[PDB]
Amino acid sequence: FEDESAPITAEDSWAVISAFFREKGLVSQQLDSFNQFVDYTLQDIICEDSTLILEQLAQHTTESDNISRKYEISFGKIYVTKPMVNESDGVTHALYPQEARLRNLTYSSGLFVDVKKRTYEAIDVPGRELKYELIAEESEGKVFIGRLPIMLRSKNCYLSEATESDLYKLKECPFDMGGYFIINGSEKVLIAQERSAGNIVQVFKKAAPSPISHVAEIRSALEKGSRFISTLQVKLYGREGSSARTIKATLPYIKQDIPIVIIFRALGIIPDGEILEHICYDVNDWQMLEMLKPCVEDGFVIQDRETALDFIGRRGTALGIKKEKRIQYAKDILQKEFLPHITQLEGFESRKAFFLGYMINRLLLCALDRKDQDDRDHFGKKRLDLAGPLLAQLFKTLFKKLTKDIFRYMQRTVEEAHDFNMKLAINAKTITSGLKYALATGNWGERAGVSQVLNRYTYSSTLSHLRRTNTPIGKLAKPRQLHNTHWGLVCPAETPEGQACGLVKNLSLMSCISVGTDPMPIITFLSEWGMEPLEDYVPHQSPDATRVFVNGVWHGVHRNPARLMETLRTLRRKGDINPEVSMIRDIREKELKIFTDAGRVYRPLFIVEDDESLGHKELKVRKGHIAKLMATEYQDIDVEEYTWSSLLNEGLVEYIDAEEEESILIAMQPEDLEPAEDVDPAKRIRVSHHATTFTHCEIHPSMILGVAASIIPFPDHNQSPRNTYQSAMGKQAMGVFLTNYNVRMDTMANILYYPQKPLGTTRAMEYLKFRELPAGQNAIVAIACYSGYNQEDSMIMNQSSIDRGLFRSLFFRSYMDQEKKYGMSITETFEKPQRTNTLRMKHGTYDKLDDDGLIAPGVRVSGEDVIIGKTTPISPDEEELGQRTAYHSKRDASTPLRSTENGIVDQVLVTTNQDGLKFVKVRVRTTKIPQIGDKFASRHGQKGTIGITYRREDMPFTAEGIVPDLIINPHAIPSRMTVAHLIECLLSKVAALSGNEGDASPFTDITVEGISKLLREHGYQSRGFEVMYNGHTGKKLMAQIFFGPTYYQRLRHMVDDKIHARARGPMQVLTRQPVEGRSRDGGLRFGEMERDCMIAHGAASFLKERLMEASDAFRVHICGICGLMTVIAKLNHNQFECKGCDNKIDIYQIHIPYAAKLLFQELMAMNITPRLYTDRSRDF
Amino acid sequence: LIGCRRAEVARTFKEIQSLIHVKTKEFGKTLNIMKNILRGKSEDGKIDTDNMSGAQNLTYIPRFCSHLGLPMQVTTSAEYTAKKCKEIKEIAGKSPITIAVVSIYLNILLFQIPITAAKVGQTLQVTEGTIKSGYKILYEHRDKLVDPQLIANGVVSLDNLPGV
Amino acid sequence: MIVPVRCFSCGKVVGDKWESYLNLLQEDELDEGTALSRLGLKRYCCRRMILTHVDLIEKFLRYNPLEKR
Amino acid sequence: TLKYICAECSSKLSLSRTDAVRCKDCGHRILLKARTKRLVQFEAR
Amino acid sequence: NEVFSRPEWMILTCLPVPPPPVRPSISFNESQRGEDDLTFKLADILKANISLETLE
Amino acid sequence: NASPFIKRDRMRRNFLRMR
Ligand SMILES: [Zn+2]
Ligand SMILES: [Zn+2]
Ligand SMILES: [Zn+2]
Repeated sequence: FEDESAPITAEDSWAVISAFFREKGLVSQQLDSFNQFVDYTLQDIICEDSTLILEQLAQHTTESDNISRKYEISFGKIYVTKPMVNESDGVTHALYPQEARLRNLTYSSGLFVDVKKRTYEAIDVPGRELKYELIAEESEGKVFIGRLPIMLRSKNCYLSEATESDLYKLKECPFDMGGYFIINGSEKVLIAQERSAGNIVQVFKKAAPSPISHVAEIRSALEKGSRFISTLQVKLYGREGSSARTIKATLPYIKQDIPIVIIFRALGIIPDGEILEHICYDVNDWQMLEMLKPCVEDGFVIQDRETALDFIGRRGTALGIKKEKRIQYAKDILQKEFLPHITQLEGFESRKAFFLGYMINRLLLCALDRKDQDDRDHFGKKRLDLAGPLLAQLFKTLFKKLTKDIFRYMQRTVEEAHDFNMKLAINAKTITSGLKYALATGNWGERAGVSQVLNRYTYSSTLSHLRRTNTPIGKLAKPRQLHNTHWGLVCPAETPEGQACGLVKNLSLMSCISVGTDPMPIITFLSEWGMEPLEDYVPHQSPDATRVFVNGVWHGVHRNPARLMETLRTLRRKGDINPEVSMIRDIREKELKIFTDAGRVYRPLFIVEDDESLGHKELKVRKGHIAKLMATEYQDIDVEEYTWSSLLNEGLVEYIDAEEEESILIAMQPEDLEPAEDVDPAKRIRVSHHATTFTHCEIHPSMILGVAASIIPFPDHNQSPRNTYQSAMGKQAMGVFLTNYNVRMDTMANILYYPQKPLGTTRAMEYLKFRELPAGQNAIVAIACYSGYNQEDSMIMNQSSIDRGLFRSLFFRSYMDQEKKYGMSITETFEKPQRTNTLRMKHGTYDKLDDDGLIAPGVRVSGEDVIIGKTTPISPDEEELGQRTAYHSKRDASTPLRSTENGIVDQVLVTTNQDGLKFVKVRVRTTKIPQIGDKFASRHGQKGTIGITYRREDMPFTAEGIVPDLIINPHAIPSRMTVAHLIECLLSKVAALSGNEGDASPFTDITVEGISKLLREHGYQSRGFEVMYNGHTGKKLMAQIFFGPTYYQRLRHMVDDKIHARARGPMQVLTRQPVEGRSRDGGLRFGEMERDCMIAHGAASFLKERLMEASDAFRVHICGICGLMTVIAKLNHNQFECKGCDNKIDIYQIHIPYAAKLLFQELMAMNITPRLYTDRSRDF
Repeated sequence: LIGCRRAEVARTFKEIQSLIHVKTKEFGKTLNIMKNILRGKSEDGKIDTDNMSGAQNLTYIPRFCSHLGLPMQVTTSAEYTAKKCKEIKEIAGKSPITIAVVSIYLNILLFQIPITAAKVGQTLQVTEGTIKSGYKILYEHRDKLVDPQLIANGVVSLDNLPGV
Repeated sequence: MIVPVRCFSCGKVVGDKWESYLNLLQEDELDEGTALSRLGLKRYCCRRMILTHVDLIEKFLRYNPLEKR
Repeated sequence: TLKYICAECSSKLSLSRTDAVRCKDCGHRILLKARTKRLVQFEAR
Repeated sequence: NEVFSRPEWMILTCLPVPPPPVRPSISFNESQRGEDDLTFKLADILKANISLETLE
Repeated sequence: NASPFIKRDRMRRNFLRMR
């Protein structure tokens, strides 16, 4: 601006937000995780079990056969191709997403690995170790190992290098964001899975009815090398009213809880004083030592390393160890399976002992009421698994299976004397199917709901679905609640209203998920700067040292934590340590935790430093920076590039996660909180908090909301539940989900005729493209009690406005059909069947089909019309209802249009599937015009259906002649307290009168009084009231009507897709009761609650008729001797018989529901005899 | 082999032999027996069409061209050349694989793609000498082995084909 | 997708003013409020018709035609 | 025979029940059935 | 009960086979045939029964 | 007491002009 060092304002923060979204986008987490997995994780997985060795020993049978062979298969580098598809005839070509969607193909690339096949041989002289030598056979080629589905708009996809024009050529929408997969032609989004972080000690309290009072648990996890989890639990047995409370730890593969002292001695610390020194780090904390004395007393009889190890070993579940391999067995368990996340190599007992003491110390601190039990809902202890890690574990499992198959083939080839064919040893189908099956379904194996069909109802729906997270609900916590740690990380308003309330979360706009990096460089850096190793740490000679943790591993201690943290922070800010790395300094606890693992959710914040030039703390970002941010923003529409990364590398913004958020002070705004320190009565009361130690500042408070809540105008003037309702409902509004809807064949699609952009908009909406792809219209809304047809959440719509096109939409439905081949003999074809050669032809009309069995686009269709004609051949010697003559050789397998739907055929495409069979897609157009059953909503939870429609001359009018497009009841306002609805109408009224876009972002300086002054400047009543006239008589209404524009949305629920009645119709095969489903002419359920109500009414005969004549009614014949339905009745011959009873004259007929007959027969199958009798044997 | 042929995506004997280790003699005798069995149960208990015939060379060309990475235009020209190649008695008796490979090679040099016969025969596992030997026979009838439209437009001229 | 022919509320013809509206915005450097009044749109029902319209047909025209003559 | 249109090169083809579903010009495997040439009536409401 | 329930009858020696109405055979395309889960288990009982008969 | 309008159409022109 003027000075490149002047402080910025709250308006300049939106330039920073704009830069953030220019660099990242809205689906950054999906693309970033996949790119990391494909780039780095795939190579790592194959470099874990790359070597497979098959040793053929001497097999001493004769001295002419004394050589021992060793065959080795090793995997080298892995290569990935571009997406491709192989046809039935064996031709492979590049596949683009548009063709994959239309042809039901999977968008995937191929994986290749370099394989080295070595063979050594050695002379097996008896009773000697061998010297294997390479026998001059080292073959070294690329081997196909399967196909990897490719996420769209990723590094390996064809659309990452495409410009806007290129996307248009490829029939792709520029507004499309990617982040999903195409499996069998279906768009699938991977929902992030929420889990609890590993390698963190957590201390919990147990209820009264349990011998254990406290338990410190750590789910040890190693991110690289084996992926298996082993849990260690340290339990404090006994209650507070006991005379002896000891501590016992659970080790893997030991079957029993060992006293902690025994474990310490097994690690090499025999002196009791040293053990206590490892647990308690203060020599005068006698209260903690007093609680430790019982432990050292329990394990007194063991006083050396070997006896302790044998004590551990005999508890182990191996029973192959005899008595002498049993000490080593315990030693190996303590080395490779005890606390694996520190290390698994020989010679690190000191680290294990110190960490075990650390866990015990935390357990005792909580047991002594010095610490509170760890909060399970703390969002900083949670991890979100994205597509990257999810595909990583799936691939790890599948590659293990592939390698196992490879060796089994090697062994089988060596024994059964066959030739080795590398084409059969490696089955590429293993990788291809496992990834396809897991992505087609949600079943992550060989967890559910991990993959869902991406919503494409509207643009906002797609964006929200691509940023959802899930939490699988025995647990002791309240995970459904909105925790404090959720601030600025997940939207506080967007959650389902059903059983998923609080379990399905949505990321905030500026939220991000880390991909994780290598912790080794940081550990090496710490070692060079004075992080004294943990092998020489004497707690009693340094009772001020800070413990240094890296990914939950206690690596050492530091004498000057302050300088180390300063050096670490400066390195991260200038760009030597990855910004995703989280650094926390718990000054009181004397701990320094560094986190580098993947799955931590973080968000950016401004950095606040002293800058003594002004004498008070201020943001590092100045107006000079903001000037160049916007200069680069507008030069695109050439100064040096200056992006979000430049802010990050210059130390002006900082990524912060929930755990690091515990040690910082944040200012809501730089306007008032940063400056050292009449008022407008209309402005809200803002609390200063008068703190002079701020370390960071919010970019803007509005970014705490998600995609769905960022469309709400003035969400801070609404009751919170209304914001939640709108977040859910905004995903059901018709709009323009994509600009290429005329080249896509979706199952269903709704397109608004004339989408408008809201008069009252939000600044966050600038990045959601709601102005380019809006979902709704600006209707002139009056809040009045006009005719009583808007009572109880209904509305009156203007028929004249409907006639002109208000809220009118297109509806598209696609029908799919294939030419199946039932083996080698029976095959189908698309045909126009004739009534003389085809059986079971539908009662509809085939007049619109062509010779290929398809209706040409542009033809109008209606109910029962056949749009895809198909026939299949039949087997002879099967006659149904007569009507089956030698002329008939085909049967109808046609596809009719939906019974209730009609329209015009819009598009017909014919192509071939992966297997080369012909299949077609037919799309039908129809226009939906608002009627008296359609649902409409505003952006404030106010939804309703049209009660009635009126023409313009019947509606209430103003002196200017303006009539409402929509009338809602005043009674909808008070109880719901949706004040934002009324503020939006006032703002939109001013916006239309002045020709501007109203600013409705939540936390701003805009007040109702300011809008009122603007409205009065335009010659209108300041509060939005107008004098209206009755349309029937023309007289003034005694009251004045709140009247102005409001953004309404047409929802997905239309009555014409719900109305359905049934007199009689098809029945189910099993129970012979009305079928389920409106689409199948089904009936309605007269359930148990309805039965109870009719019992309360005393309508016995009506209850019987509903259950008998309106549903299954069946007549059976029962025997008078045995009450079984075993009577063979020849009703034509008037003969009855119950063989077994040898009677023909004691038969009765009863009327029971067919389900009752089914029930009794099922009981008969279970050897139960329900005998129905027509007379009583006992008195009441 | 029968299953592939019934599906109109027939393969060759060598291609199937790449996976299932069976030498030619047993393969042929078994195939003849099974075809008789299927025919026997087709009459007493359809089975075959124009596809069942062994040669059916036109089906091999699209995959063979794909292995070489040629554009679709060359593949269509190769199909036309192979289709018309059966009118010459000096080549008609050759194996369908060679008939398809030589036709593909003729078009490879017609459009001037830089792929030598040393790799065409190495990719399709066909002796290079056989490829060049057959190419000589498919040089005295070039006017009948090139699509009239392609030469008419100007995409390909017959002087780009070397003559011995 | 394309400009509505009539105002929804009162039915005044507004589909013959889109190009005039755009030309006023571009070449005359007028604010949208002044342009709306210069076009004769006085009632705010008509102003929001032209002020909130999104021209999607321009996006649809970027795709090559399905069937060329 | 009936007339179809390629989905990428917009070439008008004529296929029979025996012909393979593919563009003879560019080789695409998706074809669009041509619009019917009989007039269709629409109400202007 | 002497007449309706004896402890000897809690052991199954002869199995009643429910009629098809209890275990109907559906069709998805009517060129494919499916059987009820009860039919699958009843077939298992028969195969296990005949296996035991032949063995002993 | 504030400007309740998102001014985008010509504020880009103002900044582009200022430079
Ligand atoms: Zn009886
Ligand atoms: Zn109007
Ligand atoms: Zn084409």
